[PDB]
Amino acid sequence: VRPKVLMRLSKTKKHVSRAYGGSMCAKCVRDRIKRAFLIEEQKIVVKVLKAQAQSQK
Amino acid sequence: VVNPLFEKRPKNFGIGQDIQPKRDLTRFVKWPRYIRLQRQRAILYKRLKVPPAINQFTQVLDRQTATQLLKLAHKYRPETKQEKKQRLLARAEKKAAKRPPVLRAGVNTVTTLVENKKAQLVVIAHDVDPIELVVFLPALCRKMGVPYCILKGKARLGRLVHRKTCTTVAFTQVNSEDKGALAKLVEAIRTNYNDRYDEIRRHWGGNVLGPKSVARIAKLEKAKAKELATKLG
Amino acid sequence: GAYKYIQELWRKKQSDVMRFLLRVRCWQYRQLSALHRAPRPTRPDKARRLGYKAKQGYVIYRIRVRRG
Amino acid sequence: KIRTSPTFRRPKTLRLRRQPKYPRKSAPRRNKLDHYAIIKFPLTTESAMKKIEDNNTLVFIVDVKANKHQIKQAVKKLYDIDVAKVNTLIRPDGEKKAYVRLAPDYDALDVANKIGII
Amino acid sequence: GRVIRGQRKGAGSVFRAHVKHRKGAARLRAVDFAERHGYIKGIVKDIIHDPGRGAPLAKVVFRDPYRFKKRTELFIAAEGIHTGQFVYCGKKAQLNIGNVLPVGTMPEGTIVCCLEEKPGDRGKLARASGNYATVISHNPETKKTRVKLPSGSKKVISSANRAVVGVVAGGGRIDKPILKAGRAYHKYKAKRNCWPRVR
RNA sequence: UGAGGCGGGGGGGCGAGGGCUCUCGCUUCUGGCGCCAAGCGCCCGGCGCCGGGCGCGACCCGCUCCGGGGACAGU
RNA sequence: GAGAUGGGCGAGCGCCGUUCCGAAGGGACGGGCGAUGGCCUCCGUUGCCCUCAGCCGAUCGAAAGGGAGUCGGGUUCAGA
Repeated sequence: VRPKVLMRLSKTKKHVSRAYGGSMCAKCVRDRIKRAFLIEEQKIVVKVLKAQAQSQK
Repeated sequence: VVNPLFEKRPKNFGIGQDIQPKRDLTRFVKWPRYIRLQRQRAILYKRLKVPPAINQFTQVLDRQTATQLLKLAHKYRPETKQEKKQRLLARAEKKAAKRPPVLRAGVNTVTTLVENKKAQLVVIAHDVDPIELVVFLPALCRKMGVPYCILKGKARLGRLVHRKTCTTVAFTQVNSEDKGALAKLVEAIRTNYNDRYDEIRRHWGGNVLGPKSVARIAKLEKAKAKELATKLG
Repeated sequence: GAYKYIQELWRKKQSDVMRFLLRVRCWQYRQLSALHRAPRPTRPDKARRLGYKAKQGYVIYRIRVRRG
Repeated sequence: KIRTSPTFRRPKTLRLRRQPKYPRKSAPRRNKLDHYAIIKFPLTTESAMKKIEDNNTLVFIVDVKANKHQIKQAVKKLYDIDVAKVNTLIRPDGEKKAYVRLAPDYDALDVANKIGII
Repeated sequence: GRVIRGQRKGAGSVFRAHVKHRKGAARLRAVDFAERHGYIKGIVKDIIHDPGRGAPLAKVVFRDPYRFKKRTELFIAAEGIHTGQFVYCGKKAQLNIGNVLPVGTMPEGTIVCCLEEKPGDRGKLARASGNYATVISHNPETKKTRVKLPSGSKKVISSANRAVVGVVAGGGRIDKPILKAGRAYHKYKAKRNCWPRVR
């Protein structure tokens, strides 16, 4: 519907009950969930291998 | 006892790692059009070779003797509009049924009586906008044998009278008790200004480079001198 | 007074004291606007000779005019 | 005193109010658009009378610088009726014609006689 | 007596550029603290087409380290860049295609494009369709660099000015022969009124 | 360029022969996220209860906003 | 596209130019303070102090560009 009509129609017609609902497509929302977790997990793998480096050096 | 929920969360402000906090930025502020003009005029008072007849206005009298001289000058303040009014009602009441020595403000009062040699001490302001209005006067009282001292700021010198600014104040005569109070000052002042006239003439002012250039030229003076030292052995 | 002492100084424009101080204001005015107000005369001896009386009602404007 | 932004914003100076020693003009000018100047005269048209029986309205010739709100209060306070709506138009000759639909509990056919038009 | 056609073009008002559908100023990112000392990471959002430029444009998007806001620039694309490719920006960045860095940190003979001719002017040199510049020789004393330009003219320039790596996309455009006068007409109708040339 | 960290002097990690020479003050596989101080210490105000501040965090010093030309372009 | 201000130029009417050599926001958020009203309740309103701000250039420019929201029946010598 036309964007000036968006004042008329209520909240439930203008989004979907979800994180990023109404602003992002779910197919690339789960791909944002998968992306956000794997990166922070791999980021922890960075710290652990940097914990052995200065003990032997 | 302590809540274990309190987690320490430091922030690594590394390059491309975290947003910068609101630190100081006073050295990179785009200053107004009038302030940027206002500051680099002090730079040009250090860059160029300042001629010594106006370089003699950074060669100013110290802290503690400025206290006593104004204390000596806090006793000869001029009659105000009230102290004239309370003077004139005192002379008009004696009409029905000599002046003490007071100061002289302004150059037009001073430069006359120095030519008549009536002055015993001259007080000078150093930061007049047309510096040409004062520049002759130190080189004049040297030829008139009148002791002169320069004071930093015209406003604190401007409060001897109840006006804004005063360029020159004269001590023409004093009270009987205020004789040894100045005779030690002239003996401490003329050993800075009048008898040391010749040495001020050969001391130009400014001729200073920048701390980003004296860091540059000296660093090549340090890299060259550290070469030639080990060339002998 | 001291005005005559200032009078013969301003006739010494080639001297080093004037050659400096002239180039300061010339640099200073060149960073300003083309038409603006000065609070007090920078050249007071030439002011009163031309009729300037220092009182309320006398306002002076310092401008820059293109050479050539 | 630490500057956060490198662009220096002009300080928000205090401003005073207008506390004049004297009013610029002497007296408040009389409004020349009072209740009588707005209502010049009604009409006598063979097409205006047919407008009165059917639609229950009144026709007028109103001053050109008036608005629909001022027409609604002018009829309301000079002939003492209440108004449902007012429809204006500007005639070719220049003055502003106004159809005045009154409150539906009144009959303008009677009120045409108190203002005289028949 | 009359004003010649070549004289009228300096006045403009007809021969001025047709700048309606053009995207914007195809510049480099400006210099700053992060680009001066380290490197900064970027994201190429999309590759748009600028009318009147036979070379394409790319929408690179940055993350400012001073205020929480998302910055977008218009880089001149290097052939090989794809959407979603972390392009790096700074002096501490490495050497691959679509990765801008000051010349003095690079080794010799490197093919680059979209080059500056002064430090920090957001690039001027070698930014047509499919041209490049080659770093001929550095000079660690006084920080100077000899660089070749796509005309055959070798140029001395400083070491702080920077350039993306790789050729500009759309190389070899002039190999296609425009055959009918309309394609040239439709070419120059996106730049300026200059196409029908009268001998 | 919204003029956002310029230059010295200090603080530590990479390294051979307890300072000295210096690299360096932290970010690279990936279409995610990042502002509106945690933490820590120390003052003050009020009925153990709620609410303010200073300094660290986030060195210090400075005079030219960074740069590039330059007594030559230019007028 | 047109066209003010700052600025620049011009003997001068003026012209230049529209982010460019500019202190270009008269805005709020909450907080503290001081006050005012209607059941000075609670909220509304004004003043000071503290804190916040990327805007981007005054303005004009379309009765075919953009632009929420009305239709059926009946009515006049002429209006829907």
